[PDB]
Amino acid sequence: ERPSDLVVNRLVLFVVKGTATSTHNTVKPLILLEELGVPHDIYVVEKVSAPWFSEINPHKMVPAILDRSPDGRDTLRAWESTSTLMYIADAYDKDGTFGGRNVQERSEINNWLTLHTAALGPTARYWLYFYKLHPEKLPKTIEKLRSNITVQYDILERRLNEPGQQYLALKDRPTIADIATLPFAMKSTAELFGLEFEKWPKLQEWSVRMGEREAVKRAWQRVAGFGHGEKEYGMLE
Amino acid sequence: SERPSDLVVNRLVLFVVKGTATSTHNTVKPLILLEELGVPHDIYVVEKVSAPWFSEINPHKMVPAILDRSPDGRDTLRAWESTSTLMYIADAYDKDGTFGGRNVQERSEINNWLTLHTAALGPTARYWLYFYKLHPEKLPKTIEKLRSNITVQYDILERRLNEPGQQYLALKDRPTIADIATLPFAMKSTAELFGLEFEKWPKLQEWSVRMGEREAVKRAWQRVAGFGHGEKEYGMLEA
Repeated sequence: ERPSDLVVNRLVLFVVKGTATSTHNTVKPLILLEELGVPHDIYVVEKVSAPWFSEINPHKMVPAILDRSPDGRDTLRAWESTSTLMYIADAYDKDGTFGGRNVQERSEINNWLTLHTAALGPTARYWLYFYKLHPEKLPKTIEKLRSNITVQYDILERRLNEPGQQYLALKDRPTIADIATLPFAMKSTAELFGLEFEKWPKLQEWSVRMGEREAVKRAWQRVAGFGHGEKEYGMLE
Repeated sequence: SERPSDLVVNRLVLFVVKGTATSTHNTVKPLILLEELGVPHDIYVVEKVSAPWFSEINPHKMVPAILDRSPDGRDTLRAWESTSTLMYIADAYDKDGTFGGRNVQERSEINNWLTLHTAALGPTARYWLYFYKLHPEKLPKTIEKLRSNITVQYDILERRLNEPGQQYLALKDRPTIADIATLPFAMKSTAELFGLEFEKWPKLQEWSVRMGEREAVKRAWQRVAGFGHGEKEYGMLEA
């Protein structure tokens, strides 16, 4: 049931129409693609409920990836934003600049990547659901989720207060752990949650340091635009 | 913070708590992989996860956690979050990628199904359990929505295991860290806790039995239940 314009000649990143609250997961793989200069296409999904899309991601959410296998004879897929970061690092980051160069680096990268994937990420996702999408309003649930966000900010703040710890996983450079965390740990997102981001100064300084990277600027610029160009849905450009 | 005198890192040390019906569903995950690969390891039964010395290992103040020697033996490494403990054991000890994946194609699907548990199943189960038992007030509308999300997640796993020759979640041929991560939240006992009839997902049930029949899985479940009930209640157990 695949749309006619869906072809996989290179990495295809699946996104939706760009809004303030539709881009915080899709921007993650886009940042890493921009950091590594990976050739890729953008596919704007009209309906994530469409049967053809569930064959790619059974969880029926963006981001998702279709790409050629290393030998180029088969197609493979990545879904869940953390999984898209793990795939891009595996396939395209051969020097381990963002994925980690050894067991030691990867131990810490996986600690802070998994902490985001298991705690802040899902908590932020449930907060957004109950705050906007759920038919009924449940303030007690929304407040508890907001409370849990501040606990995760406290953990990140502690880490970034350790001597010479410029980034979450490694002291020297940002990794897929930092890319996964940034969209749910920046001033704009903090303000959406109704939090004063200045209460976590080292986390705020970290979010600014990440935001000054050219690949991060390019990612935020592009993700906002998807679906608002001459072509509303389907394969862009 | 000073570590307890009996905490030394001569090999992989897995941090657990005293074995109970409600304390083992995460700690069993790394233990299953350690048993599958025959990795040499010690067991440390943590009395108080609130202890400052333990927060220096895992800032999230939960088990499982790991301390281990670096490959070269110069440094001490750490792994925390159960999914991260599986990643670390696979990286350090699974040289043939028997559970970690042998190529980019295998690892793509392993990381999909692993992360589905880490990001969706695990947090949904944790929030259900929190609102059902731990939260001072009962919020049945929240609990019912989380229970609903569990059935959708069971539907996804069932769909995958209905695909021709798909015997395991990630790979057709063998179980991986994806299967190990998922098993405790997709088995009959857990389904009954959620108030669900597990027979509604027959291929998922068949998969849970297939995983449960593995010798390493049997050994893991026995050992996690026993920790802290031997000759030593807390601290480094004597293998």
